[PDB]
Amino acid sequence: TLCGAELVDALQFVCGDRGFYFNTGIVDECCFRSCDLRRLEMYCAP
Amino acid sequence: TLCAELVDALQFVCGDRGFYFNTGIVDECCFRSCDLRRLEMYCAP
Amino acid sequence: GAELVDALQFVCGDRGFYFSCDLRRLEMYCAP
Amino acid sequence: CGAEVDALQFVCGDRGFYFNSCDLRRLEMYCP
Amino acid sequence: YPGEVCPGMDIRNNLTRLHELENCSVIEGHLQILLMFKTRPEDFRDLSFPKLIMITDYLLLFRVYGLESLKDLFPNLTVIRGSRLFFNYALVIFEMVHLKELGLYNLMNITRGSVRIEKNNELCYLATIDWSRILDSVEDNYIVLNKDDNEECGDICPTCPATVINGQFVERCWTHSHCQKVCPTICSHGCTAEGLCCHSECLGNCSQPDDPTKCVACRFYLDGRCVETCPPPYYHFQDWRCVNFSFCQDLHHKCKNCHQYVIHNNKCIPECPSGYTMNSSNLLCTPCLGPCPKCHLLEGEKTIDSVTSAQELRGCTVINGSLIINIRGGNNLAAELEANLGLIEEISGYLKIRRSYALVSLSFFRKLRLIRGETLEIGNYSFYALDNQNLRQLWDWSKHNLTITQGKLFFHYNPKLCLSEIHKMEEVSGTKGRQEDIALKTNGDQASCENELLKFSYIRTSFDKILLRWEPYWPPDFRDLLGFMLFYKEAPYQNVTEFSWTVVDIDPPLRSNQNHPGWLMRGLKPWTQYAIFVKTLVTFSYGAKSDIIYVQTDQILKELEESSFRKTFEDYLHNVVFVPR
Amino acid sequence: YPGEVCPGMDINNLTRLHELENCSVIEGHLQILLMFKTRPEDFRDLSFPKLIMITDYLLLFRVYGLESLKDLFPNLTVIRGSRLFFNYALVIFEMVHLKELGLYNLMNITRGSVRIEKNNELCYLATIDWSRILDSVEDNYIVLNKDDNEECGDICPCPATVINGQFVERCWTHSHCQKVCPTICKSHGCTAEGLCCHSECLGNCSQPDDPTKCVACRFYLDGRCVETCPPPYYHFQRCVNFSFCQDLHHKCKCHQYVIHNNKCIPECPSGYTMNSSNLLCTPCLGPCPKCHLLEGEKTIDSVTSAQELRGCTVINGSLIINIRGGNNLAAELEANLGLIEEISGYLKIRRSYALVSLSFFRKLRLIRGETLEIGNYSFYALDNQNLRQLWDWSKHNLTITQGKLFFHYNPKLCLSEIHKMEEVSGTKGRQDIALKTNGDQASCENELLKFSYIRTSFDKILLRWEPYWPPDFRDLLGFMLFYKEAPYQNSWTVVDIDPPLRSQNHPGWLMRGLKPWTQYAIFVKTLVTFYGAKSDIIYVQTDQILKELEESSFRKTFEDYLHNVVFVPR
Repeated sequence: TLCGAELVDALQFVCGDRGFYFNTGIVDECCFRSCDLRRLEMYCAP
Repeated sequence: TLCAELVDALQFVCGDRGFYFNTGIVDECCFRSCDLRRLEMYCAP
Repeated sequence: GAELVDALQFVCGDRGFYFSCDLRRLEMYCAP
Repeated sequence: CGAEVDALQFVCGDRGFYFNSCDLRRLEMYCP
Repeated sequence: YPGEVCPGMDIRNNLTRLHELENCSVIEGHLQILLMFKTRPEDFRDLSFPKLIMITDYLLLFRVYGLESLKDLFPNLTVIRGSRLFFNYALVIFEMVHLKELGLYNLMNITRGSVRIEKNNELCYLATIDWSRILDSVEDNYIVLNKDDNEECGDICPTCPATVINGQFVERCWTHSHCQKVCPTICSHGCTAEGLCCHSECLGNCSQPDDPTKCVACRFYLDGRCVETCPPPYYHFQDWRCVNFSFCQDLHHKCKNCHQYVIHNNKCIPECPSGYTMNSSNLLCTPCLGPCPKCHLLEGEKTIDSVTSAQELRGCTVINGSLIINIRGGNNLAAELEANLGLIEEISGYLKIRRSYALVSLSFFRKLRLIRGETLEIGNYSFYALDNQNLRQLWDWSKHNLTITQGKLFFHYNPKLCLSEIHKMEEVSGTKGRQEDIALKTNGDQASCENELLKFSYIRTSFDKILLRWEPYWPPDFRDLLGFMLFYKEAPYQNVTEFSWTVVDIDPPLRSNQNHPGWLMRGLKPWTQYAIFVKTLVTFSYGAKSDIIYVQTDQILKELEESSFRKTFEDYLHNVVFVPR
Repeated sequence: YPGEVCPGMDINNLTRLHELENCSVIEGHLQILLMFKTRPEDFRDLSFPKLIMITDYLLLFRVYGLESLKDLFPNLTVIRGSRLFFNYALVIFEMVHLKELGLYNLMNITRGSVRIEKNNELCYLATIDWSRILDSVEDNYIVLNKDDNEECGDICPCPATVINGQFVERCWTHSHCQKVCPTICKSHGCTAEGLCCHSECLGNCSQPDDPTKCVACRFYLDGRCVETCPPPYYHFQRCVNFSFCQDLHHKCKCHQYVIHNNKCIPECPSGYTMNSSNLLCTPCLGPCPKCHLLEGEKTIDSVTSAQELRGCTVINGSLIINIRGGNNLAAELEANLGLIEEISGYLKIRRSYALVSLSFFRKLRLIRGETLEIGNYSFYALDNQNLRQLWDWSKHNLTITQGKLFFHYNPKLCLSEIHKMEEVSGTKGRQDIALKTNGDQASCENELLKFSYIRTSFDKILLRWEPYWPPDFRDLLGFMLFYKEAPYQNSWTVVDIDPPLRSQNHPGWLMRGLKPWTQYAIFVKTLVTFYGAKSDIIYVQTDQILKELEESSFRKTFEDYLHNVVFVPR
């Protein structure tokens, strides 16, 4: 489970130098339920 | 509603006539309402 | 104690009195 | 207070003790 | 015995009824004198029944308006066995108006039951009776609302043994001229004026020591003396006397021309036990093939509020109705329930628990196999639980095998019942997924069970403190674990009960993507033993405790609400600022 | 204004922030987020001093190297708060190296609160007084920062005010402090010499007593600020002319735009319809309430969630009031979702800690119930600790077509008000209501205990009230009196009193320990075994324990048992 400050760290590890994306969320998909690297790379910039 | 009060009521009704011996008298008088018609029946014949 | 008897004056008033400290226990000493 | 470091004395002991609310974690990271 | 044997009688309004006791010695029943309102002490000055030695079930006096002392009516009534009680009581005296002296100075033992002398307006001389030398458990007796509530009498104390039952030495007396015979422990058999103990097969009082024939009371009774076991040609009867000559035949023929009678195991009993039948000739039970369990319920229900309600089901195996266990008062009734209603295996109806304050376990149903739902509870329930403060266990579910054929269960306001025990039955009882039940907030809210195990890891004790350290525990959400709390009790004796017991809080450790969250516990006296364990505090939409480990030296709930707010904004912020491609 | 008008923006790379260079006002919101590669040498020489005004809110989160905002925002003066971020207009969250805030020129935030939490170096926090910035301070939450187990000293460079009776100096940075202007101009803005500019101005200004020399103002047309825009210029969120609203409408034809009440608003209000000739909205005889909900669901956890239903009248879905934190959100909830007469779905109230009433549904006629909660409930309640009253049933009419009510744990909600629902709503019987968790800590005993005698003395008082007896007099365990030296008619001292003995021995108590010539507020309330009555609070001037309940129940049981056995009918 990636919750709270852990989720930011995990998305930073996954994003690298790509950066995040902009323009019922990330908490439910990764805090309440198990999440993997296969569905956390889709929050990064294309 | 007669609920010690029941003893005084039964004595005031029966008096020297006395009581009888071979749900009950509480649920019939303490919970519900009772009159002289259903309380005198406890006195001895 | 004497602090209770004189205090009892404010309970009986002018009617007088004579020989958990609830009022019902204090009404025992009164005019009669 | 003061030397009553005795908790630090017992926790550190031979490991080492120097001065570069209370909780063991504060004293554990307090002090080679 | 100076007299014959009496049936139990109820003495009603007029005093002409009480004269039947004149030629009586044994009342193998109960004695009730009741509701004689138009009487004065002048009617009781010269009315005495001195030849009463034996009462077997219970003595109750109620609303006598003339009696002020029992020293004349029953001067040497020596024992009340307690075969049949009166709502867990063997001696009840209630609302005696002009009674002030209890009398009964010669009463020796009550083998089974308690005593309730309550709401007696003029009664005193009560604090001078040591009930430990009369009955077994004083903690079950209830004397309350007597004259001692407001004004204390001046006890004569005529000058008699004194023992520390209260906080200090006090003399124990009955009347203005009598007191309690506290026989030394060398003799239940009892001792006479010179101190010589009585025969082993007797209790209370004896004329000449070491003689079965010289006894008035005795723990069975042969025709002439009292013996440990009735002789071969005499069977037991009414748990007190040995009669064989024509008794079981005469009662059996009298009943036919009520309780039938039979002979079994050298003991005359009203009905053959389970699985036994009547050969109609010898009056002996014989083992009979074909399952023949014992009990019809005329009302269709039975509220087990006391022992006498449970005793009506003694030897019962099948109930043709519903049981409503409705015990009140907090008295430890667990021992007596199993003896009476423990052989019950099959119930034809629902089983209900309401306001059972005392009950801590329902295991007294030692052989409860099947709860048939025929004649079910209105509401479609076949097992119930409401307002049971001290219920923390239902069954030892590693061994018991229960079956339910009908509707579901209800559970409300069981503050000490862990939800693990409740949920465990649904898998084992056999009612999975067949509903047409449970209140989470009111089950175990006072004695919250911690499901997980928090094993210790390190122990470092010293001359004035101790060092503890346990393995980390983190829920699925690390933010859920609010913190820790540590308990000690410094109990000298091992095997201390679960949650003195001082509470003190500890903050969680940082995760560091672990540090042992133990505590530098201080303030222990240099030698004494200590008992400690740690437990987690968490928020819920889980929870662990350490076993009670033993070692010797060498309105405020807004914080939970505040924590939920802290999670809500951080959750809200993450949901908005992170968007998938 | 030294720049143009900007929309809101979210800024990974720091170089994206360059768009603020030619900016003066952002009518949206400013979010700067998630620069995980920057370091303080990328913030030494980046300044945007021409940013005048932020309308909605400013949020900075996970920025590495932004130790101070002095360079970035030295002239940001007002963050009005048209659109909030979970009840907050200023949020700074998990800034790693931020230690000094730096925006000394910020003066007012018209609507909102401030959230600064989990910032591991910020320390210049106890030296900013928010009463001069916000209308309320009990709603703000600054909780976890550097100064939770440490103090940097707060080296002031300045006016001082009281925290709890002790004066402390208020400062922003090492070289600046807060401008606590005197009350002569409450919000217009005192200058260096103490003079105040025109009333139609907020915070800061150049030449006193002039509408034109201001920079921030409470509307604004052209180089001056006025109370209401001139007739040729309609209002905006700004004072815009006919060009702006038509330009936006043609650009979208994405929000349409309509001229209404001299105010260019996006969509026509309820009961008003648009004709393509002109953008003025005219009243329509045909009824036409407004709110489509995706997935038929909307959880009102904050003002922002409530604000999306502003002017809403019919909800085409379900509402889940889930307010958390204990903040009084009643007024904003009414102002946002108080016009929704009709709700097409189910209404639910879970874990609403602060909610004392649901009266903010001031116009709520018809809960339809086409879609229902599990268990088929159309009105639900759980863990509402401070909920003590639903709609004022004396004058409020509600209709529920289908579904049943539910009430699990409302410790301050009376059962009488719960039962009063079934009569008015129309659901005479459909049930779900836990009788021992609603009003368990409430004093809503319906019966009345009228006082009868009052006798006051120099140090004592005498009270006597009319006797009360339940249908079974043995249920009256006793009495409980409460007094407290109340300062005005607008905790209590609990005592225990034994019940009177029947015969009337007018029950009462003799007051003791009172100080002379001071007023007291009192009432007596019964305790019973399960009714209940209380005395209406009168004012007069001085001219583990639950075992006892079990003992009383046991005492009734045996006395009841004895009568059932010894009294037999003929």
